Amino acid sequence: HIQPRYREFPQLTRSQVIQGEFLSSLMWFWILWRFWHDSDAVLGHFSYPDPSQWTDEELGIPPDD
Amino acid sequence: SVPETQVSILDNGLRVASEQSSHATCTVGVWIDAGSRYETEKNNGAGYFLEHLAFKGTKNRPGNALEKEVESIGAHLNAYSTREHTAYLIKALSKDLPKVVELLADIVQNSSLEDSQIEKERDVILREMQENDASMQNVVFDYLHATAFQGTPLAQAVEGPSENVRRLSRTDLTDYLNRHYKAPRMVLAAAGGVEHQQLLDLAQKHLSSVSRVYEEDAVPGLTPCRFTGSEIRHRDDALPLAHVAIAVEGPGWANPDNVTLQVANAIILCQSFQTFNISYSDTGLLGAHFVCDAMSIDDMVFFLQGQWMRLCTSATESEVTRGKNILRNALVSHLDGTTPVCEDIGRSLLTYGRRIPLAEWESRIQEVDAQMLRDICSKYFYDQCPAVAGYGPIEQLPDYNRIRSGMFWLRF
Amino acid sequence: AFCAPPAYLTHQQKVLRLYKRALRHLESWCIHRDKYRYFACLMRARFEEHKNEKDMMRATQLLREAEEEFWQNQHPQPYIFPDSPGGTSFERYECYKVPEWCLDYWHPSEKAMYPDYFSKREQWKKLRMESWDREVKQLQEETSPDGIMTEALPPARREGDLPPLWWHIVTRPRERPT
Amino acid sequence: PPLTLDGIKDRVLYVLKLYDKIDPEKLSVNSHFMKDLGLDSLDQVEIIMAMEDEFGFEIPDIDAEKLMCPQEIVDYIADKKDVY
Amino acid sequence: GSKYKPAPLATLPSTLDPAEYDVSPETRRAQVERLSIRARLKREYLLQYNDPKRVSHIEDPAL
Amino acid sequence: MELPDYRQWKIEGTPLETVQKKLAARGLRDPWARNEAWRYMGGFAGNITFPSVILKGFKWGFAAFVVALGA
Amino acid sequence: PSRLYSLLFRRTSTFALTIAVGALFFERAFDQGADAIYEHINEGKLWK
Repeated sequence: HIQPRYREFPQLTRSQVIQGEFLSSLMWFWILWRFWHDSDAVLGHFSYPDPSQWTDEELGIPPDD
Repeated sequence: SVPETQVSILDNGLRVASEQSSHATCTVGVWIDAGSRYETEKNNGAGYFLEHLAFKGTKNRPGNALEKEVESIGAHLNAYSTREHTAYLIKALSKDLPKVVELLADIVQNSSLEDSQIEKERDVILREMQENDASMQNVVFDYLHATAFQGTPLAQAVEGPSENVRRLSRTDLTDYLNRHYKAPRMVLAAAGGVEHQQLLDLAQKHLSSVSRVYEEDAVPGLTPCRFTGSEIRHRDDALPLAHVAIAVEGPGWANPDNVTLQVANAIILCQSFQTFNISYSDTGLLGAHFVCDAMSIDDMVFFLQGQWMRLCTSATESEVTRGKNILRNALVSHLDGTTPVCEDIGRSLLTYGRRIPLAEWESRIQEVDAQMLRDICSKYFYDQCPAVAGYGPIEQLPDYNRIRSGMFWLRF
Repeated sequence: AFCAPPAYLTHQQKVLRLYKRALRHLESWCIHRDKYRYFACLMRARFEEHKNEKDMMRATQLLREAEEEFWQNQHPQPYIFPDSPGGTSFERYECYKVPEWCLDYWHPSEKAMYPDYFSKREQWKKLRMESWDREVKQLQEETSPDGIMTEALPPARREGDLPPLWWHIVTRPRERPT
Repeated sequence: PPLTLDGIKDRVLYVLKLYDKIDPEKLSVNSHFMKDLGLDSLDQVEIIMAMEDEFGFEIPDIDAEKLMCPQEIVDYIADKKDVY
Repeated sequence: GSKYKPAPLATLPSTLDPAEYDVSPETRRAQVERLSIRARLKREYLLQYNDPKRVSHIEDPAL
Repeated sequence: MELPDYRQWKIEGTPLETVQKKLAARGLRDPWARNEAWRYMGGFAGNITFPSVILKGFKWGFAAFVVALGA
Repeated sequence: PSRLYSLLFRRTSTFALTIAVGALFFERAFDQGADAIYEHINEGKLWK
């Protein structure tokens, strides 16, 4: 049970602050841990080919005529 | 070098304006923002019948006492009523300035309506209405107002229907008196040999405590009217001459292009043919009142219409200069006489809220050229539906299609 | 909700009740506080001027153009408090406001418990019947001498008499039954 | 907690003591806002509104055109939230 | 400058109603009277519903 | 329940003061500003920045990450 | 639209210009639309 406060910053219990920082910090540990172990958020890990560098031999573009 | 019109305001709200000049015959006058526009068809002749009775008997001056006083100093007592304003004015000497103001105070408050007097007036008003029909141009302008402002309080007349005149109760009158005679809607205007400080003193002593509070907060309010293009054709072939008025909607008091429209009227066959710019608040009727024998109304209409279009399409600088010179000689001033100057103040404080000096009028006249005149005339005359009122042998007066269509030149 | 509605509204109460809707509809636009408290003392200015207009006509022409300025400059979702109309918690705890004339059909077993409760309840019901006569008579002896009647009801005016038509302003189901 | 009157009483007193126009050393319950504290009617609209925001509910218009003693506010608020 | 435009639905609010702002003495007389009819009817419901010693059904004949 | 001394509240030192000064430039006195002071007065006085909320606990979160990464 | 009256209906000259120009194009549209109909109504029977 807590006490009503008038025009003052409600007093906070030890647990309220620790649990809150706990959940948030694990969120950040998880984001950092996965980013390091699995950074395929960017680039996936397969590079897009430049469709405009395929030698005409590659695609079967006959010699014009 | 014209002396400025100085305006003060009393707690009551009534505005005790004034003006001063070498003259010694001042015209003191109370103007009230109360006319037939503020009546609600159950008291359509209350302002007129109070005007007829106001002079005849006041509580302090019983019976004809007032008219005696006014005789004793040789002063002249006049009153008039329009659709928007009521005026009670006295022309007197300068040295009789206090008592005149006191007399005016009685006339606006402490007035006594003797039920007997009420009756006597009923006769006077009814009979005159019964003979007023004689004045044709009044009949034609009333018909024009009725057909142009159908369904609004601006169609009715200052006189009001005969019925309302017959049926009036000291109490009804009392109401109109106690309702539309409020101090903030009142101007005490003085012109001529008067001092403003002396008039301001006199104002408080005799014109203070003018009512200002309405009953149960039945604070009146007003309706922007509609201009219903329509015609009225009172045919009576026994009359020797025909009177025809054609008008369009006017801009109002506060719209400055009125000045330009006045110049247009100054630019403008059938006997009398006067142009007019009736301008009520928030609306008016620009137009013409031409009398004519039955066989020439037709042509006249065409001529009139022609002139207008010419002013919408082919206005030149020479006729604009002539109209400006003609307007600049309608300026009201001490040379116009006190009563006229008196009246202006009252109307200027009631309508504009201030007295517009003649230098500002001259500036607004000289800024008018031909291009803005034909622009404003095309705004107000070209392709507009007019209101037509005819009285007399008006069979050859064209009907509404010929008039309206004539308002647009197929050649522009 | 307590006092009775006046027949017609004055000029004042119409102006002074805009000062409320207006300022309260300015705190939906100004979500913050310093911005609000600022933009509002500027509002009063608007009402502060044109305070002494004596020209009624004018006054009712500033009011009529104020309430149209306001209607077009109002917030669609203003801040209406809970327990106030429209907003939530308005009729929330009304499911639990039973009307108190229902404890009269309770089984003698139920009312057996809660014993002192009904001992005081029977006192109050004696108060109610003990004055209906002096009340209605009061309501009548003090009746209007004219057809002008407002819903306002009279106070007591004598010792022992219970200010009238009171059984339902007192004995009202409590607001939060919880 | 539930609102005891002697508290609600102090709370309404307090807020006024923070309104600059109302002297902080005179506002005394039973000191009519307008004829004693000499506050404009326009003010009373606000004084009430502050209270509506201190106690979180709306004092209806008709019932609030009369919250002028600085006490009527203290029993009306209490009578509203059923504080005995 | 959009003017609110009452439709059969979304009607003209109380404010923004020209009629309400300006009213003749007669109008006030009406309102001052209509309250009477309501006050009368109100003081015919309020001392018959608040009547001890009553079991019969208040009828609400208007329904 | 005791209540903080009404005097405690003052407009200086809070955003109300800058609103107070511009209102004073117009000549208005901003009367109820003192009531709205405890908002900015103390405890709740510090400005809250958007990165601060999104990054709450990041400091230990990364500290935790490094350690785990080590082991 | 009050732009119309001011741009098309107001001056007889303008009132005309719009008529003539519109008519000039109307024929194109009418003929095209009408032909579409006629043909479809008898789509099968026509040279091609």
